[PDB]
Amino acid sequence: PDGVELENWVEPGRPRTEGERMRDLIAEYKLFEMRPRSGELEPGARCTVTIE
Amino acid sequence: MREIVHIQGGQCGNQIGAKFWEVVSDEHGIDPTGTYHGDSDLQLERINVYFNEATGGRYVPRAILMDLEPGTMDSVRSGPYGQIFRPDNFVFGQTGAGNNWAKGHYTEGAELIDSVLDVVRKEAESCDCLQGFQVCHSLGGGTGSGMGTLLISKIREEYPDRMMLTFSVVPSPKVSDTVVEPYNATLSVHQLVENADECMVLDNEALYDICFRTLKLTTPTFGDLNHLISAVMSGITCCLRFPGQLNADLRKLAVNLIPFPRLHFFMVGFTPLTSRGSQQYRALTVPELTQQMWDAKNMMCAADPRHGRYLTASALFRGRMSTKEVDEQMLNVQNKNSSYFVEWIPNNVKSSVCDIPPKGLKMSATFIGNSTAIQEMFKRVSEQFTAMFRRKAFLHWYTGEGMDEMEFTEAESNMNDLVSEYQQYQDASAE
Amino acid sequence: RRDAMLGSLLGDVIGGLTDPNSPLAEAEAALSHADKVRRKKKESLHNE
Amino acid sequence: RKERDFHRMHHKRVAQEKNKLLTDLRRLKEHYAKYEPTILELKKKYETLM
Amino acid sequence: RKERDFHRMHHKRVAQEKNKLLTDLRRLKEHYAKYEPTILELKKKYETLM
Amino acid sequence: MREVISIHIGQAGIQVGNACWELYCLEHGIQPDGQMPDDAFNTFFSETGAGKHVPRCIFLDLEPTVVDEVRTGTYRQLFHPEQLISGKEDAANNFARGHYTIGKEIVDLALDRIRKLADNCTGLQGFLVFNAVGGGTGSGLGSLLLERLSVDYGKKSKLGFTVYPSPQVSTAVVEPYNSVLSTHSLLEHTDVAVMLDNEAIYDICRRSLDIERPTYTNLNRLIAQVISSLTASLRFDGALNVDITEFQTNLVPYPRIHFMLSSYAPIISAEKAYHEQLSVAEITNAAFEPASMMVKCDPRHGKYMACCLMYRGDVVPKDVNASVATIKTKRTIQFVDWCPTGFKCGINYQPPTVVPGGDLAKVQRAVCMISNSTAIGEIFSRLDHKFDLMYAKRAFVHWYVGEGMEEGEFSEAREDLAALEKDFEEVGAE
Amino acid sequence: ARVGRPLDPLLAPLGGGGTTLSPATLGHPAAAAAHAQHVATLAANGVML
Ligand SMILES: Nc1nc2c(ncn2[C@@H]2O[C@H](COP(=O)(O)OP(=O)(O)OP(=O)(O)O)[C@@H](O)[C@H]2O)c(=O)[nH]1
Ligand SMILES: Nc1nc2c(ncn2[C@@H]2O[C@H](COP(=O)(O)OP(=O)(O)O)[C@@H](O)[C@H]2O)c(=O)[nH]1
Repeated sequence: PDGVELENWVEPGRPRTEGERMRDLIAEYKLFEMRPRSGELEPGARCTVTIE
Repeated sequence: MREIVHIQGGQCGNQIGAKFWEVVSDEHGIDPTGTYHGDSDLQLERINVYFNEATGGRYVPRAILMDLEPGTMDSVRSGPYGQIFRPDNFVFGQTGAGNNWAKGHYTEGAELIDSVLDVVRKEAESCDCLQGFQVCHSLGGGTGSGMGTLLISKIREEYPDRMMLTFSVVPSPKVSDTVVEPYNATLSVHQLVENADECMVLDNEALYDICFRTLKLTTPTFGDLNHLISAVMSGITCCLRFPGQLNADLRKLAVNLIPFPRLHFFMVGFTPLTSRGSQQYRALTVPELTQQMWDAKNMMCAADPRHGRYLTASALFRGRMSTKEVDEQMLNVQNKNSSYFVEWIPNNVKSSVCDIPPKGLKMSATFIGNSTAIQEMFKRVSEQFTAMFRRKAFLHWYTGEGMDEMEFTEAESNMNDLVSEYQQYQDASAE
Repeated sequence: RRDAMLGSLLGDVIGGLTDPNSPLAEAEAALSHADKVRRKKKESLHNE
Repeated sequence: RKERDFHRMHHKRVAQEKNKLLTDLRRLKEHYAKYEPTILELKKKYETLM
Repeated sequence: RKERDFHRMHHKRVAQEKNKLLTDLRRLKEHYAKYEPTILELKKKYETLM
Repeated sequence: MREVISIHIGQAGIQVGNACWELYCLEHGIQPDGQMPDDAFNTFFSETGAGKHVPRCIFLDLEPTVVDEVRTGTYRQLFHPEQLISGKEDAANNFARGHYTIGKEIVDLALDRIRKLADNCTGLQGFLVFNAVGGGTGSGLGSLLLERLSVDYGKKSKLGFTVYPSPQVSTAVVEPYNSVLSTHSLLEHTDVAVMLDNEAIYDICRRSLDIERPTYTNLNRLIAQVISSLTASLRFDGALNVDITEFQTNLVPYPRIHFMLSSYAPIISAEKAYHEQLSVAEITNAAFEPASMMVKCDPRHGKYMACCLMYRGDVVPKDVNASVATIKTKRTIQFVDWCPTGFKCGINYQPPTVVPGGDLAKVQRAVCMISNSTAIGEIFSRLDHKFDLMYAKRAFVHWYVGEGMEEGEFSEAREDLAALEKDFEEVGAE
Repeated sequence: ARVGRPLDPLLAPLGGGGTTLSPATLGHPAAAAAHAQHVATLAANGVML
């Protein structure tokens, strides 16, 4: 998601392509997740991003 | 030869259907015993649309009366036209639903729905050609709205291509009869959007306003409202039953009316509705009838057309008239009120003319308007449902009927989505 | 000829009933995915 | 906002048409799964008669 | 702008899914049409073998 | 020996056929029962051994009411019962419904009866297809039948007397849609297509018949008079006999450009009759008046390409030549540079018969002008915007898709009417 | 007699027309195939016209 509000809009359908279905199961079961997402930093700051 | 199967559901639906059958039989010259007494060939020419011939000359209406409590059917049978209906078409339970849509859709409707569909299939298979089914009932009630949505879903599953016409009495804006009206309305609208191909919104307070301001009646009982609704329900299909200069069946009306599938809710009004005092003072002309037609007060639905935008509008006229006259009148209306009309549809008029006007009236006309104004009615029902669902008041009676709480969110989401398409096609710009 | 065409049609029908790659298989995959999506949206909307 | 509304309504009515196609597919599947057991029974009778 | 880009992409995706579903529905109609002659053929073979 | 097979499709087609057959029966003296108290009827009727003359017509419709009106009306013993073909479910203003799902069996039975009718004709001048562009039955079933006739009968000249939607006034909502679709269909099948607009005929009735109260019966009566004037040379002899085959060769410059304005003169009530001379010159000028057409299309925007005049009654060739020479010397009338002659005069000695109960007066002279002009592209230009305005949101597209139509069909139809616009532009241009 | 134009520059892509009485040869097979394939590509890509 790109910060967009979904309101009774169907999820992406059956991809029928293996790469896209891998991406979609990743999305469904939260396999890869980065916590901070967007950030902003002053010069020399430290963000401490986490990817799990 | 294109048959229609009528179903009357709930107390309000059963009363409206009984009034409708009284009106139709009187129009076709049928006495309450079923024998023809009209002395007119055209009346019997297409009598098969609503009636079947019995062993003798008796004509049995193709009506199915449905209820959970026997009192409404006892009153209907004791009424003036209660003996025309076949007794096997009276499908009633023993315990009524206490204004519980969950009771009328899950617990008590499940047992009776088998008999209901059995009677429906028996009535439909006898028909040579089936235009479809018309179900008359009221939103905001347990038994009626509940099994009405259930039966509409079942008949949609059985006959996907056949026409579905629904006449739902939406709960009134200002004065509400039962507390659980917004729950029932929200649950029923969810089913009607998905299943009913063509659906009508009617409001009791709009009925009172029109009968008090136009008809100028003093003591309007529910019988008068049922009479007006019956007149509209006859005029919607008089083209099927009588020869017309420019005929239009239910499917033609649906095609010319529904721009997008989910926006199939329509409002009606009937012309000429004249007070007894000013009947002599009025003039029966197409410009008069159209001016009354396009008035907000003539609309049988609470929402006023001025707030919204007319997506489409069909007008089924009845009587000996000029198709030139009618087309000029409605084109002039569109040009004059082009602000209220959607721009990306060059013509918002579906005009049909029938050669047989109703009895007593030299000319008449029914109006079916698909306008974005009904957005405000859906919004008001949402403003009630959301407020009372925020505290889950009387949610628990429905929770007891084996239906999930998530279904209320489902219905609200679908209803407000429909609100969204109404608003956006109201404010949609060409190109 | 009748035996050959009967066998061909019987094989086609039985394969459609039970094949890993059959039009019924794609139909059920699509409809099951649609049902799962609807259930997930509705439960998620209720939770939200 | 105008562009967003345009692309919105396009996406929504395409999705509605997809859902209708899904419903029609369900109806056809039921209508012919009604037929299939007769084929199965006739196959069984065929085998027994051989 | 984010909403319009989002809805453009999903409109395209659902249109592609609709086309795929249309092709699948055509194939399914073909297979369903293949069903009904099989009953008659099996009945004729049943009678002849009997 | 000069038989012409009549087909009437949809409500408008059947309702104009009612007037057409009333007019032909009155013209040849054929009573409603079927028989009349030489061989001038053979073009429209086939006589049986009993003396009863049955029309060589076919009433095709998917709606039963219109055909049942004929089966019940005064003309129940005249028409052949199987010739009246009735459907079960109406096309519901859906071209896909009338062309893909409902219309198949109906058109098959229609061609069965059409073959039976054509076997009974020694010669066959052609077909007269009367349908309603702007409705599923007329559009879809009419298009399917026209394709079917073009494929099987082949070189028989088919005259399609189509009614297109008026510019501003209309009665249907998907009327631009199905009109574009049926024009897409009939651009390649009909040999000569006659354009009609309800608004224009309404204006004619309002202004010249002084009918403030126009209706479909009057419109259909006027159309029937136009067609009877068109066919008068097949049934009645006269100087400058013009044939059905001669129409297209004298009227169609290029294969696609075969749509035709039709104009009758005079259109005057019995009251206003015998207040004017109604000479040949005056009636010809009235016919060439921009206002007098049965289509809402001003010639002054375009240029005339061909004009075939059919005169009926006491008309002399010097008078027709003098009137047409004055028309040519008139500055308002403008022809294309590449057609110096552009005039096909034909006369007949049979004055137009008047239907009792009608408004048209008994005039000893009549002119039917059928003209190919580049102006007519304007009406197609109107529909080409009416179509794409809705097609931007693709409203009502789901209805057409449901009965086996694809978005490609709509796109191709729009492309085709754009191509027709370009054809009219290039025929107009030098 | 069947007549075709062998010297017409514009009719050369078709090959003189004529009758081409075989069903696969009827009309404009190449043009129809190209147009249908292009429409199919647009529909499969979801590029609405
Ligand atoms: N001139 C003229 N036009 C008519 C008349 N009756 C109907 N029309 C036109 O015919 C159009 C539609 O014709 P049809 O397709 O035959 O209508 P239908 O018989 O109900 O068939 P569908 O609408 O396709 O279901 C309408 O838009 C009218 O404008 C008539 O009597 N005279
Ligand atoms: N027009 C009309 N409306 C009615 C009548 N009886 C009840 N209603 C309305 O219908 C609404 C719903 O009631 P209903 O569904 O019939 O109750 P239920 O049968 O127990 O489900 C109520 O708000 C009433 O105002 C009647 O006879 N005529």
